[PDB]
Amino acid sequence: LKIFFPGVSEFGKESILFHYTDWVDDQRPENYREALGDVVGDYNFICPALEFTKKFSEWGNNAFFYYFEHRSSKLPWPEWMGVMHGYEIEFVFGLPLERRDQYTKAEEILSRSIVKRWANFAKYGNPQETQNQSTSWPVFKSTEQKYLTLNTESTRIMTKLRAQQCRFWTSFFPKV
Amino acid sequence: DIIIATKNGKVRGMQLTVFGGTVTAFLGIPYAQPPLGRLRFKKPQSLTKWSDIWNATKYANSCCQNIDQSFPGFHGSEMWNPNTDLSEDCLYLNVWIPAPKPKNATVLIWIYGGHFQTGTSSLHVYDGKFLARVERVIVVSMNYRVGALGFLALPGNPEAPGNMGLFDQQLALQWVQKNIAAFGGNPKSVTLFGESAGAASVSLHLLSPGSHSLFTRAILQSGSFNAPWAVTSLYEARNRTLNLAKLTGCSRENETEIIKCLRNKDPQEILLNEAFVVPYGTPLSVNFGPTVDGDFLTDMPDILLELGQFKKTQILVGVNKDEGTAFLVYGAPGFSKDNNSIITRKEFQEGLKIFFPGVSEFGKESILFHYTDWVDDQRPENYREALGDVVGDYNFICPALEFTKKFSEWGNNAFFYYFEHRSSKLPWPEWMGVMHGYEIEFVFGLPLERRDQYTKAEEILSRSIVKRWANFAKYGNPQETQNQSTSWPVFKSTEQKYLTLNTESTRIMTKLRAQQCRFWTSFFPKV
Amino acid sequence: VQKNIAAFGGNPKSVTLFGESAGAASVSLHLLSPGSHSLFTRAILQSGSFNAPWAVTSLYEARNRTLNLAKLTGCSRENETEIIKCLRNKDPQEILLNEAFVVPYGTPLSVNFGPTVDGDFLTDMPDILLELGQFKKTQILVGVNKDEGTAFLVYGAPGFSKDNNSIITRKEFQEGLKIFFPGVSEFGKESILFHYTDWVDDQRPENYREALGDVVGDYNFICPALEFTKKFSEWGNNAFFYYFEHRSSKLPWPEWMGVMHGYEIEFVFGLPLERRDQYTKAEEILSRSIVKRWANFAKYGNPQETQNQSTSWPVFKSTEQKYLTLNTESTRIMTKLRAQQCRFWTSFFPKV
Ligand SMILES: *[C@@H]1O[C@H](CO[C@H]2O[C@@H](C)[C@@H](O)[C@@H](O)[C@@H]2O)[C@@H](O[C@@H]2O[C@H](CO)[C@@H](O)[C@H](O)[C@H]2NC(C)=O)[C@H](O)[C@H]1NC(C)=O
Ligand SMILES: *[C@@H]1O[C@H](CO[C@H]2O[C@@H](C)[C@@H](O)[C@@H](O)[C@@H]2O)[C@@H](O[C@@H]2O[C@H](CO)[C@@H](O)[C@H](O)[C@H]2NC(C)=O)[C@H](O)[C@H]1NC(C)=O
Ligand SMILES: *[C@@H]1O[C@H](CO[C@H]2O[C@@H](C)[C@@H](O)[C@@H](O)[C@@H]2O)[C@@H](O[C@@H]2O[C@H](CO)[C@@H](O)[C@H](O)[C@H]2NC(C)=O)[C@H](O)[C@H]1NC(C)=O
Ligand SMILES: *[C@@H]1O[C@H](CO[C@H]2O[C@@H](C)[C@@H](O)[C@@H](O)[C@@H]2O)[C@@H](O[C@@H]2O[C@H](CO)[C@@H](O)[C@H](O)[C@H]2NC(C)=O)[C@H](O)[C@H]1NC(C)=O
Ligand SMILES: *[C@@H]1O[C@H](CO[C@H]2O[C@@H](C)[C@@H](O)[C@@H](O)[C@@H]2O)[C@@H](O)[C@H](O)[C@H]1NC(C)=O
Ligand SMILES: *[C@@H]1O[C@H](CO[C@H]2O[C@@H](C)[C@@H](O)[C@@H](O)[C@@H]2O)[C@@H](O)[C@H](O)[C@H]1NC(C)=O
Ligand SMILES: *[C@@H]1O[C@H](CO)[C@@H](O)[C@H](O)[C@H]1NC(C)=O
Ligand SMILES: *[C@@H]1O[C@H](CO)[C@@H](O)[C@H](O)[C@H]1NC(C)=O
Ligand SMILES: *[C@@H]1O[C@H](CO)[C@@H](O)[C@H](O)[C@H]1NC(C)=O
Ligand SMILES: *[C@@H]1O[C@H](CO)[C@@H](O)[C@H](O)[C@H]1NC(C)=O
Ligand SMILES: *[C@H]1O[C@H](CO)[C@@H](O)[C@H](O)[C@H]1NC(C)=O
Ligand SMILES: *[C@H]1O[C@H](CO)[C@@H](O)[C@H](O)[C@H]1NC(C)=O
Ligand SMILES: [Cl-]
Ligand SMILES: [Cl-]
Ligand SMILES: [Cl-]
Ligand SMILES: [Cl-]
Ligand SMILES: [Cl-]
Ligand SMILES: [Cl-]
Ligand SMILES: [Cl-]
Ligand SMILES: [Cl-]
Ligand SMILES: [Cl-]
Ligand SMILES: [Cl-]
Ligand SMILES: [Cl-]
Ligand SMILES: [F-]
Ligand SMILES: [K+]
Ligand SMILES: [K+]
Ligand SMILES: [K+]
Repeated sequence: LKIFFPGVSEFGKESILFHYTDWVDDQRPENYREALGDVVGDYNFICPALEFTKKFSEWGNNAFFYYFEHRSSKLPWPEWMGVMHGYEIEFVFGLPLERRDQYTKAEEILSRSIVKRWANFAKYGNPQETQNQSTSWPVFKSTEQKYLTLNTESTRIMTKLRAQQCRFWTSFFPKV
Repeated sequence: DIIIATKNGKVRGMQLTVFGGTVTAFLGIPYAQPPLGRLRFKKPQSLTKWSDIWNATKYANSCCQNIDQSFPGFHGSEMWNPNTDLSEDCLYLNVWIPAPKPKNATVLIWIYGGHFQTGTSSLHVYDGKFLARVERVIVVSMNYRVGALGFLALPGNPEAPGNMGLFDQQLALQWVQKNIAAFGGNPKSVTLFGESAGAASVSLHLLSPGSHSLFTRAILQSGSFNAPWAVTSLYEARNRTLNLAKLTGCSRENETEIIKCLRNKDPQEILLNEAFVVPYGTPLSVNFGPTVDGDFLTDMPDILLELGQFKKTQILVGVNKDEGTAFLVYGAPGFSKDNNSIITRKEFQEGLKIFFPGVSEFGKESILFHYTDWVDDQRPENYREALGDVVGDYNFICPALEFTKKFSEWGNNAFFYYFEHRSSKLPWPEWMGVMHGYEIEFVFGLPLERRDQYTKAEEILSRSIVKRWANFAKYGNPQETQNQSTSWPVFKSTEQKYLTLNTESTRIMTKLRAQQCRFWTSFFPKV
Repeated sequence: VQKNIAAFGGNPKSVTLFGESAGAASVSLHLLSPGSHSLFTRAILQSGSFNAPWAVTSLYEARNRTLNLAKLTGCSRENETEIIKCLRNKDPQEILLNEAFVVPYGTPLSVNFGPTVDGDFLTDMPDILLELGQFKKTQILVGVNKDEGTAFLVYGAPGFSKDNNSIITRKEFQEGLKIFFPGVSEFGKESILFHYTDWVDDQRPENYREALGDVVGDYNFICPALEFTKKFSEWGNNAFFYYFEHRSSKLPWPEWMGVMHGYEIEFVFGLPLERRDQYTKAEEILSRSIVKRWANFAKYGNPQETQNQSTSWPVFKSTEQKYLTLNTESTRIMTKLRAQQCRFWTSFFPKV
């Protein structure tokens, strides 16, 4: 935390450890490895993205939010790193559509689907895949805060991503 | 030394040490006349007063039943076989109360499953001492008649009117109304709970007028009476009573003549013949179960459900992630508990023949169409997974979801859970997942026992489920209010919010198995 | 009262409980106790509710204390009835003398022996009953005083005195927290100072004196009263909330103490209605008005003063959270008392 929150008061740093190290539970030897990743990702990316999305949509425009959760089968980084920063991109540009290229069948299908939704958003303002009996992407409203998950297995409509974590980053942390 | 005076006389119990505290157990209190001789196949009769201290210090006889001999020496299957002598003299119940003796405690009444052909209140996964200790509720459970001895029907005729095992359960609830205040319990605060056929039973007490005033609320784990296995048509029922007659050389036809012959026969002959009353059974067959008797059940239950004719109260309903797997190893080809069970297209089709015996060709193609549109790779376990899901969706999950909507549409609060944790002690192999029946040890709190092998995270899940169950019984609302828990939203058709139960993150989700149940619920009943 | 009050001219069907502090916490527990449901109609809670952190003893602390009392009186045994019987030989003084020491660290707010979950009067942890709507359904009237905390600062906070202005330092404030939050982790205590010492602004030499009073009053009285009021009203009953802000002109405590804990009471019982007695005219009028509203609440479930063109007392709803102020000058309808402070006490603090 000292590396990521250089100065940042002592109390600020204790706050983070308090919020993120109330274990459920066993120990669970990777507990602390997981917490630090989540701290860095929640503060820097996920909470500011969710706060942007609410504030924007409160002025009456349609907004769509996704939670990308597929780990590339070609990721050269090790497994504890999971679905890393930057590794949706090859999916959005369609590299798994190339058969010559090592990706799984199920990865081809996820890319084809993401490519379609991106394009429908650009052409028509609405990121649906309309033909292959796909899960319908609900708009984001503060209040409900529905988002769509992107993965090879089952895509889901979920609500209030990282609710408890972002209350901390967004309401309490800017104070310290 | 610790003795309680009931309406029918004194009963002695026994002290138990549980987590540094004490629970009083009254094991094996009789609740009806032994149903022997001229009383076989009749409704339970009420008990004559004893002067005596009746000694409720050991579990009592289980009811007569066929036993699962498919995997001898295997804990996975044998933990469900009866653990007391079998005997027609089996109408007994158990009471666990906390110590110190409570003032006006909520009562939880457990009704076991077993497809109405099997089961018993004395199994270690139904031991209520943990709930009494931890939540200070009183736990009661009863043995009720199963198989022909419990559900043989010749409708209208009181020698064998049908539904005797359900009247057994009823008569026990009656005993709680009349006697539980003597034990420190509140007859005005009773929640029924049960699993599988036990759950289907709870659902029928919601529909039976004679049961309306004998409980407050209800919990249904993996079962509801609209499951395709739960109610026997009046037609199938006579065909079966008549086939049983034939098989025992008891064919007559002053129909009371038949029943009387059947009362000379002894329990073994009856039990041996039960399996063959149907031309094709399945691993899910209920040869003898609930019927429309015009007594316990006044009309076809789907109709009562649909038209709002049931007790108005809160319900808590749930199912397990892999309800179907457990049944695949009792006759689907290419399945085994001792390997990974990768099956072929061809094995899947025969599998459907085993589970959907007749069932037209087109019906069976429908199922394969709905469930084998792959996403995608192949994925060698595709067909193994589809068959489990077929069996679980049809038999448990969709009927539970349809029950929950129809009930809640008449304006009561309903709560739905999707249980998704695999026990770390499960003796069945991994491809079987979160099997039918394996939430129960969590609900009764066995992981709260530290001596016992479960993980820390399993202890915490059990403590949390126990709390929510109890809050539901006492207050009609299954929240865990203190440990910053996920709030359990009510089920409404429209939203259809349910809660997931697992060790990692519990979630609010919507429309469980939406695409699968449209198929089972709207299209399949047509074929 | 149920059995005998009709003989005196009273209506057993129209009984309102009222009380202050622990008396108020008591009223709140009769709202939760089934044996009390049929022994009153309505309830008034002045500066107290059972969810205040001082009001209920855990089953654990309670045995530790009963056992410490045994030790201290040379009554340690352990056929536990043996303990009680020894304690009945002791005489009241020995018992009273020893009470203070049953806890390792008390505070000026310590309740050594108080309500517990007995499985009789109280069937479950009261927060749970509150949260799940298990209490008598009826109207409540709930309130607090502007300076609930000050009175306690002179029973052990350093740099405080009833005989001077009590300007304390940063350092005195921190030790003050040590006195009131005995253990309470270091981080918990820093949290409090962070929430309450972000100054607006000048310095303002009484800053730290004011913060400590507010800390004690917010944690112990005001936030638990507001949380009680929301949770209760969410189950559909009318609730009325007041913020009492008048300092008695006869208060013998000094001025920095303000509108202290306990000093609404003489107003509610009508002592300023006595002309012989030193109170101002404007104090007479405030008392006459409070007396009327209390009585209208008891008789009719609605604390209005209907004749003298008075400010109309709106019901409390979570969402709006309207409350009425009581003072001699202008009575006001205001919203969300102590909003920013209670978020801290109610959502963050129970975690630490
Ligand atoms: C209604 O009754 C008959 C009864 O048939 C059965 O006789 C029993 C004693 C038993 O041994 C059983 O195995 C036997 O089948 C059923 O008719 C039977 O149907 C099958 C399958 O189509 C035929 O091949 C049988 O030979 C035929 N038997 C006889 C004697 O006619 C009928 O299907 C059944 N329906 C039920 C129980 O739901
Ligand atoms: C998994 O096992 C099944 C189940 O039946 C078998 O139990 C095994 C442990 C095995 O040792 C075998 O001797 C026993 O019969 C296998 O299904 C069987 O497959 C065989 C040939 O392998 C067929 O000819 C049988 O009809 C069929 N038997 C039964 C009783 O249904 C299954 O093939 C095997 N699958 C694996 C290893 O993936
Ligand atoms: C639960 O019980 C013990 C009891 O300790 C106390 O003994 C009493 C008779 C009394 O005189 C009291 O002053 C004394 O502390 C508590 O353990 C104590 O904790 C303190 C502070 O950490 C230690 O420094 C003491 O020496 C220790 N005493 C002993 C004898 O072990 C415990 O904290 C308590 N908890 C409660 C009452 O909430
Ligand atoms: C206000 O008074 C306090 C309280 O204690 C004191 O009472 C005073 C009226 C005074 O006459 C004094 O003799 C008596 O102790 C003062 O706190 C004290 O400050 C002294 C030095 O002034 C410290 O050394 C003491 O530890 C502390 N005493 C106690 C008992 O807590 C306080 O300083 C004073 N403040 C003013 C005038 O603003
Ligand atoms: C025990 O409580 C009785 C009523 O309590 C229940 O009220 C029901 C309607 C239902 O809500 C339950 O869940 C409640 O707990 C009361 O009438 C009895 O007098 C009480 N008996 C005692 C204290 O001995
Ligand atoms: C006295 O009044 C009795 C009822 O009056 C009360 O009704 C309650 C429900 C409650 O609203 C109170 O605040 C009401 O004042 C009545 O039944 C008695 O008969 C009366 N007794 C007499 C006149 O002697
Ligand atoms: C959907 O259908 C087929 C797979 O059967 C696929 O080849 C096609 O490109 C898919 N389209 C999209 C947008 O995913
Ligand atoms: C019942 O159990 C106790 C054993 O503790 C015994 O003393 C009592 O008389 C027994 N009654 C029997 C065996 O009938
Ligand atoms: C919640 O808190 C603690 C774990 O810190 C646990 O021991 C307690 O029993 C829990 N209660 C419930 C209902 O889960
Ligand atoms: C209101 O009117 C007069 C003051 O003009 C006063 O004497 C009377 O008692 C007042 N009533 C109340 C309820 O305040
Ligand atoms: C056939 O026999 C009985 C004698 O048990 C007789 O009363 C009646 O005539 C017939 N049965 C019925 C059920 O009516
Ligand atoms: C210890 O002593 C009492 C006698 O007062 C006796 O009845 C019992 O065995 C023990 N106490 C309790 C509370 O059971
Ligand atoms: Cl999809
Ligand atoms: Cl939600
Ligand atoms: Cl133990
Ligand atoms: Cl799933
Ligand atoms: Cl084919
Ligand atoms: Cl949770
Ligand atoms: Cl949805
Ligand atoms: Cl103020
Ligand atoms: Cl400092
Ligand atoms: Cl006014
Ligand atoms: Cl406002
Ligand atoms: F079952
Ligand atoms: K999350
Ligand atoms: K699903
Ligand atoms: K304020």
